Amino acid sequence: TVQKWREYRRQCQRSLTEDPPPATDLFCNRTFDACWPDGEPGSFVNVSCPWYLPWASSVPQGHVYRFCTAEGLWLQKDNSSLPWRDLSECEEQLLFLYIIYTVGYALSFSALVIASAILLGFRHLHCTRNYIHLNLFASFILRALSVFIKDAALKWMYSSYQDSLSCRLVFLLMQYCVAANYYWLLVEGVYLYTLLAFSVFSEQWIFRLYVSIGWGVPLLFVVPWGIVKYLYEDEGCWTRNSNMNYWLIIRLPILFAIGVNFLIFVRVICIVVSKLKAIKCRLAKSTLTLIPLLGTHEVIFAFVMDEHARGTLRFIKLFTELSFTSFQGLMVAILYCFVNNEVQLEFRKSWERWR
Amino acid sequence: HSQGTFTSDYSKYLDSRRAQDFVQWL
Amino acid sequence: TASIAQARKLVEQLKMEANIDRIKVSKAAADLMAYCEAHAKEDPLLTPVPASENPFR
Amino acid sequence: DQRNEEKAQREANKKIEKQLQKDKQVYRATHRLLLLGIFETKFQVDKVNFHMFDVGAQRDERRKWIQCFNDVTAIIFVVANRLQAALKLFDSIWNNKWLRDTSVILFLNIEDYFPEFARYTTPEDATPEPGEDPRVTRAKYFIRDEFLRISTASGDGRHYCYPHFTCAVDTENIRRVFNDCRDIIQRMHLRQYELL
Amino acid sequence: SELDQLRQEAEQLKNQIRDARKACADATLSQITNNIDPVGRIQMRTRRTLRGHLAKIYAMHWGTDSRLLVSASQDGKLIIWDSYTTNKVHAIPLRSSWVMTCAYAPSGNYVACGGLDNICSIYNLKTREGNVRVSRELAGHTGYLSCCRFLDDNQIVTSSGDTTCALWDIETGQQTTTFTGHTGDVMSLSLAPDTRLFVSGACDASAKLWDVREGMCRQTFTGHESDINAICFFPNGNAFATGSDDATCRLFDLRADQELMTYSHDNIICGITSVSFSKSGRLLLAGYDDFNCNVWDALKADRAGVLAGHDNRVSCLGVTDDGMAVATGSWDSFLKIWN
Amino acid sequence: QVQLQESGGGLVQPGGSLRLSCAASGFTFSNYKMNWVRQAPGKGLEWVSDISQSGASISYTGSVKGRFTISRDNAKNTLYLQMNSLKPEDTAVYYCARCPAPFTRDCFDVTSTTYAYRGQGTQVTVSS
Repeated sequence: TVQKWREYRRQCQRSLTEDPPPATDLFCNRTFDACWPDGEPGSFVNVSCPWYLPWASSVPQGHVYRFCTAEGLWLQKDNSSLPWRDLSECEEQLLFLYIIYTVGYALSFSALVIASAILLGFRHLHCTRNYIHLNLFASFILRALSVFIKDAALKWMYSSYQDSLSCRLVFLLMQYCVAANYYWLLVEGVYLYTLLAFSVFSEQWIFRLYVSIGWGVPLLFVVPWGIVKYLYEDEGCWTRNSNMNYWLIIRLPILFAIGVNFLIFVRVICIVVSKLKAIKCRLAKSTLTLIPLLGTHEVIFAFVMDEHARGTLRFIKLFTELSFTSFQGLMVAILYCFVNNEVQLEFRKSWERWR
Repeated sequence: HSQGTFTSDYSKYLDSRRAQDFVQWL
Repeated sequence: TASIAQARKLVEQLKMEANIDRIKVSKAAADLMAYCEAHAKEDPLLTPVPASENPFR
Repeated sequence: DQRNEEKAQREANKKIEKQLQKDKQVYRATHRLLLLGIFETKFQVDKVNFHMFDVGAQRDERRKWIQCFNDVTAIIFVVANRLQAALKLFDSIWNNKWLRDTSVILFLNIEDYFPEFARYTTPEDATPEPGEDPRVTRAKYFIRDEFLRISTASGDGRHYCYPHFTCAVDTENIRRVFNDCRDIIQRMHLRQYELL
Repeated sequence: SELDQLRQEAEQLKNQIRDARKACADATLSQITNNIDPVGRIQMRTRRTLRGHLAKIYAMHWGTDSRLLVSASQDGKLIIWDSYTTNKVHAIPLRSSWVMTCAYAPSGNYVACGGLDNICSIYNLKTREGNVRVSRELAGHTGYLSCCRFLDDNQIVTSSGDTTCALWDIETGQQTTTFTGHTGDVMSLSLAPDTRLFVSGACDASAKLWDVREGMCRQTFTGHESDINAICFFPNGNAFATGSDDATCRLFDLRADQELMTYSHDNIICGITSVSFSKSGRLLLAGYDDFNCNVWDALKADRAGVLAGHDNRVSCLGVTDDGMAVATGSWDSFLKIWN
Repeated sequence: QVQLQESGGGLVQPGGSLRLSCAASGFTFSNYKMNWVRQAPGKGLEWVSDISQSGASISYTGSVKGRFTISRDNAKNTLYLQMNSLKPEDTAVYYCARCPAPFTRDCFDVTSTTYAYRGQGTQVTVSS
């Protein structure tokens, strides 16, 4: 609607230009201020107020009263400012969500880069499970880095940028990164289930397949969404979900990954309790570390859709995926790279050769 | 996910603010 | 029994061992220390070696 | 010059790598087991290869060759004065600095030697088969409880014991070892991700 | 009884030997080398890291070239590496997955190996065809093979779980001499540089010196604390060192017939899996069960340095002929080279 | 030279008492767990009792549970085994065994036919 307002303003300017200033009586000023055309000397001049604003649309039949004197000069009670004019007939939660989720993503970026460096700088820790982990941390970093370039771009565009194709590609990159993260959280769960579910597989082939399904498949549904959005709606930097169907294209695959990931979680925890059967506090500690890795907190508000969610429910909803996911990187990092006993023991043995 | 929904809600809020303030300045 | 045979061959070996001579510790120890210095400069582990002739960089 | 011979060595290395990769696939795709209480015995169970090795012709002393069996999935331990020796053998293998990460499977194949069999009571959670008197059942459970007391005394290395009874034909025992091996492998994976 | 007298003649004769050993005793090597300066703090950097194995490594051996080394793993592989370029020159699959010893003849032609199976497999390297098949399978031992060494391209001496140590003939394939009288399972042996005599360490805390030509043991050194796991000859043919499961190395001399020095600290409680000397015989490298190996001063009984780069227990350690580097293989399927 | 010389034994009527002291020499005493193994006439070696380095978890076989008692002395390097209420079937050659690994709770080959760390103890007869 904002773009339409700009076009409407230009149309009003063109109409004003088409009207010449000559009149039998001296005319008044004619500029764009709400465009004001030539008035009537010595009479009340009225003009149609704009309707491009939400507060102004409620009064479409409103008229701006003006006093154009016979001398072609507007009524000015004082010259200390612009000419006098009479016009009488013509939120914080987002800022809160912004400050709370930007600080968490920064902490994750700091903890993720150091976590990946520790796992990569240790040659004696290279193993398939760690390879999937290192790619998982890299995915989280790319996610954190992408959202940072995103929000700053939005501020730049709103503070040219819209027509430029750069903004569109940036949002696609974010949709691809967030999609890759969810799908890489999936390949982590399916790999854990493959370990538990007794099955003899070749490590090389099953490994490159996990990397393919984690990196390649994100392109199988994010690029179609990009070309579909471009052709249909491209003005808003692919930021306006005009038709739910298009938003469903990039959302259904994610919802599927989360759904098929929760199934693995209930399956994995089922084997844990079965093994522990031969106490509740130990099972509690186990799910608290299994939840961040698989990102099952999304299941708390999963079936609920944006079209259905209204009122404060949106705030309560958007408070989960903006705090847990923002801090999800911290959890997966400290749990599997700092709290893990193996990595610690490696630090204990290297403290002697490093001192 | 909800990241895009927050971006859309934020974008719409900024858009309404830009529209109102811009015409008022003009 | 058959264990007496193990005893007979055992003492026989002990007798054979008691017949050989011996060298003073101060002599065998000195010869060992003397040989340890004759090749002191020929031990790449004891003395360092530049990376030129070292086959391991 | 040295370039030609270097690629011949490089091509040879690449050949060994191609062969070792397939060798690693078949090696990790199979499990090794030890039977005590060298003859090889290989068999498949649901497309899962098992390599059971039985030490033969070796001397009584076992404090040295038993160390070569550190990286074994499970050590099958059968039993038969006649049992106190086996009790100490399992006791000595349990809390060993090298076999502390290797689980042991127990396949249990009197009042004079052990006095605890007088005032011992059969556990209420037992599963006595109605085909025999409670005398033998109380005996097997007493030996089971004795072996457990030796097992759970110290679990520093975090290795588990699986006591079983020889109540079925051999074809049913293979299914048991298969289920136990699967359990040990799964527990290892659970501890490899820090869940248990 | 007559047997008690036989035991009496033994204990009284042992006392005579002990008296003779104490009679020839004098100021030991500890106080006569006080003026000798210490070797000094030395470092040992891991230059190479020979990886590619699957199971735990158990033995290794250099060659006369001092650049090719053979290693054996419990996964059923016998890989011959190139220490300079770190390229696997050969990879021989073993008919038995359990291997505990590997040897390298001093001609770059044959390679022996043994383990739980009483058979000792000798493989030919310089075969006319590309494949390297089994050249000979020495059988006859009644115990697990613990260590085998090559005397030449015709003879080979092996140690078995049974006390009997046999000197074989590769051509005839039958035992030529059977050294016996150890009463324990011989864990390892060491060939003298002159190839006339060789020592052997068993699990009875004793070391016996045998002459290859005859079958009679020359001497017997019993001053250790527990089973001896490793033994190596001093590089002069006049002394040797041993290691037991007590973190105590012992330097015995041939002519003195008694120990010279004991190497052990007060903060380490582990075994000694490998023992070897440098080219000059000054540095005594010994591996332990504490995931790292140490190097001691052979003339000062002081810790020269510590080599800690392994993630499991060190099982094999060997120095080259010219003493340029030190190859150590641990149970982490990783064989490193320190220089 | 590791050696274990013991005393005691002889002939004693059933139900009496007897004390066997195993004087250990040639090795540090307070580092290994000493055990007692016997060999009945016409039978193999069997385990009787054991004791830790300093002594905190003493164990016996079921046949001698409560009758015999084992004690050691790290200062004098001795190992005692007091006997109470002998049995005519307890006649056997009681050896003195030393476990091979120090600072270890387990030890193999204690009852092996051949063991270099055994004391070759005397025959102990209980009959009339």
